Amino acid sequence: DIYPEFGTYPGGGESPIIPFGSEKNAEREVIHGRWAMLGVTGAWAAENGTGIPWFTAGTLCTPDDCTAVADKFPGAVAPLAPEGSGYPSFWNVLIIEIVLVGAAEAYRTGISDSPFDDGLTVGDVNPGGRFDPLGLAESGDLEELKIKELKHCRLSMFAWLGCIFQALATQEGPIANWQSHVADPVHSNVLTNAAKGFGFY
Amino acid sequence: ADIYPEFGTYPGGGESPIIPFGSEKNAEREVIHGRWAMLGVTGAWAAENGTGIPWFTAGTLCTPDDCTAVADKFPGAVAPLAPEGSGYPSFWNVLIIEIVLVGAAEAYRTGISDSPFDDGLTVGDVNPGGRFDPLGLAESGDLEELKIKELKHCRLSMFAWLGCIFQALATQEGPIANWQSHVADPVHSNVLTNAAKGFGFY
Amino acid sequence: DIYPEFGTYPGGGESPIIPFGSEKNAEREVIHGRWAMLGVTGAWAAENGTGIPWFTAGTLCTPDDCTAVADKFPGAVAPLAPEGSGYPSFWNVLIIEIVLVGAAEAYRTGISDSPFDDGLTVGDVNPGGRFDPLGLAESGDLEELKIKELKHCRLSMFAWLGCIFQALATQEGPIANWQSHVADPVHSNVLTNAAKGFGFY
Amino acid sequence: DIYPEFGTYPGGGESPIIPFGSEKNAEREVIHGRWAMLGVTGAWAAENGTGIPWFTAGTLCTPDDCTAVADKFPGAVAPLAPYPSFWNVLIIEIVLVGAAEAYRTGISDSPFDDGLTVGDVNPGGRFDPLGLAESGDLEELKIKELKHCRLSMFAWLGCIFQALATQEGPIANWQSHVADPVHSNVLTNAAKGFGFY
Ligand code: CLA
Ligand SMILES: CC1=C[C@H](O)CC(C)(C)[C@H]1/C=C/C(C)=C/C=C/C(C)=C/C=C/C=C(C)/C=C/C=C(\C)CCC1=C(C)C[C@H](O)CC1(C)C
Repeated sequence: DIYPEFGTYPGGGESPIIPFGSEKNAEREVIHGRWAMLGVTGAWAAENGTGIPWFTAGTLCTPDDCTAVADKFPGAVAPLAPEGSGYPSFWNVLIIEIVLVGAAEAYRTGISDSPFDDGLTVGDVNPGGRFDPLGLAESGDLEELKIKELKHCRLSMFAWLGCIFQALATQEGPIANWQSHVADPVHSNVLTNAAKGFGFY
Repeated sequence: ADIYPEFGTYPGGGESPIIPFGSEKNAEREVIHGRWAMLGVTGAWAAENGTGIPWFTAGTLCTPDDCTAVADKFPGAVAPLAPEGSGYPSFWNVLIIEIVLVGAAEAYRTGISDSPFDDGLTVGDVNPGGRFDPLGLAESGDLEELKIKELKHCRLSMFAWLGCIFQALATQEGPIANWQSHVADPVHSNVLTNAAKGFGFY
Repeated sequence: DIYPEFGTYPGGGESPIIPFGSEKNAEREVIHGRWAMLGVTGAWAAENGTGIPWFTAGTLCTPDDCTAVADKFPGAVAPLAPEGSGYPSFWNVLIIEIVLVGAAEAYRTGISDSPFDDGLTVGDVNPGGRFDPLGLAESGDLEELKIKELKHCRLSMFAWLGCIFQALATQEGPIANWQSHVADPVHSNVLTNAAKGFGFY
Repeated sequence: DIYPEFGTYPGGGESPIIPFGSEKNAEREVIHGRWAMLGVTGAWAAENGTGIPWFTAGTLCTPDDCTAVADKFPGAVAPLAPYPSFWNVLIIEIVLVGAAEAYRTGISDSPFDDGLTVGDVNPGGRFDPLGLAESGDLEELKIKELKHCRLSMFAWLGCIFQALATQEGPIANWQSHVADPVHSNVLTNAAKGFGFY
């Protein structure tokens, strides 16, 4: 069987708990899943390569002294911008991000006409043609690849929700919590931290 | 639509992408919730401009034991609210009058209690159009357009009240105080710098 | 004029605030209510009998030590544990609890075939084929008595939600809070607690 | 998919390794495993109740006397001893077990004669008192018992093996393994050399 975990994909079946009234939700959760996938991975990798929590990473790059993020990346012996130049600038990064992500979102969602000329209908979260340089979808199964991605989508969104509530409970960070739970499983869990009071009680 | 350009839409204008419109009672609830929110956000706006007390702390000034503090709080007042010598707006006094007046108005708004007026005023209609609009602004103005204006103000003010309650929970400083801090230096005074400070808990 | 209150029962009428959802919700609210009945009664009785909150009561039986719960039951002729060996140890109780409850839930919902084969159908709101040994309510106005328990379900669920929320607010316990209210409501209240700050502000 | 594990069940399909042509060993696997499941189960139960290993539990009893078990059981309302003597329990054990064997294999007459053929490993006519044999389909339930039978025979083999390597006891080996699985296993005990090297 395909998708036998719990419930069924939006493409086929009905939610056990929700009515699934609106068909905008399907692609919404695809996009949300993909973003979460990149977010969870980011939180996984940053705290490994740098040791900082993902939720306090924002404090390193601020409109004054954004140079803290420079050279934080593993390997990458050259910093983001040279030391002493002070060019890692929150506003410069923010403007570059605003223009790039805003243009990408406008192209995806039809706020602006697509720059390309080859199909790419607005609102489809599986474009394929331009977004498969390797040609893995035509070689593989399209439907089961889409199901795998969905499983990853929902798994990563649930992992992100876990990351934020772990951040709120323990105030430490995802990987450090994972390592504490691995080291002493009985003595590092949610009920253990509840016995400590979650840091406020 | 042409008239409603906001992200969402008005009930009857169409259907919302998220949580589409169900029962009409939901639309009545939205309008009334808006109306009370407009009143609430305006009160939280004007009171601490007049005297500086955040709305989430203004409750405790009046207490069953002592309620003198609420008297003479309104700026510009010619005299005390009740005798200067012995202010008599006691919390119980306030309650006993207000529960009766508000309960009456509510039951008479919804018609669970027989209407006093019986002027053709039909309960369960957000726009009574009777004595409530003596100016009859709706009669001169265009009623569809004006309904859209009312709902836009409803949603804006309900969102503003949500902002007021969450700002109270994060910064516990006060709405206009948060405004003045942000206008003072928005770059270094906003939600994310308060997050860096930790919202007062972390 | 049965159920002449704010709302209506799932069988007749429609939900005033929330969309009625599905039949799955209609069967599920009752089960949540039965569990909330048991939970609220357990919190009430454990606190009257022991004096320590239901929430903190989870720290009494830890993997390292479960002997604290040995002599907590009021009016017990002897402690359940021998007091001297600490035989519970949280592991026997955990394992037998998970097997018994998991089996019971599996048989309730037909995850596994029912063993009685007494004609009972899985997923029924009120099976009653062997869940009414006394028969006092089976014979005579069954529909009304379902309304009775329905009203108790919604109450116990609301009471549990209030229990968890004011546990969060005050961190003292439900009936400690109830005694504080009853002794002098006017100076010991939710709004008084908010003005002083529940545990914060 | 009934029994997707490696191999096949004796009733159908030739084994993947050891060919055979005798139904006697097909009978014998299931009885050897049943005896194992009782042995391995008692391994935990005893070792957890008394806190001693099963192989020293054997020599806990002496020919001269067997009083160590008195009040050794967990939660015993009264100790089994008030004659805590080995031979007293031995003659009764060997007689009861011997009779059971004779009755199950056909050396002596069956006491019930309820149609239980000694050749049959599944005389459910008098056995399965709950009646799960007829409550559910018998074939799958044969497989379930067999799987457990093989599981517990391998667990007994491994139990006795660990007994010989570490002598610390199966569940004590379990606790040591789950405590630090990286540096507590067969290969780190072989790095110590099982005590003999
Ligand atoms: C209590 C207030 C309230 C009520 C009853 C409604 C009701 C309605 N709105 Mg309106 N709306 C509100 C507030 C409200 N809205 C606000 C504040 C905004 C601005 C963000 C809007 C913006 C809006 C748009 C843009 C649209 C609607 C639409 C609708 C209809 C869709 C069905 C629905 O969502 O109902 C259920 C009612 C809800 C309020 C949804 C629940 C929201 C959840 C619970 C999140 C809220 C979190 C909460 C504030 C947490 C507080 C915690 C704090 C106390 C600590 C219905 C008539 C749609 C419509 O009519 O389309 C034809 C539509 O297009 N509304
Ligand atoms: C990497 C990085 C580094 C920096 O340090 C900081 C940083 C923040 C920038 C960060 C960047 C992160 C990013 C870009 C993240 C993007 C995240 C996103 C899109 C998250 C979405 C999260 C979604 C959630 C929770 C869903 C909850 C919904 C649930 C359970 C309902 C489930 C439900 C339904 C629907 C149907 C069933 O039948 C029944 C049930 C009830 C089960």
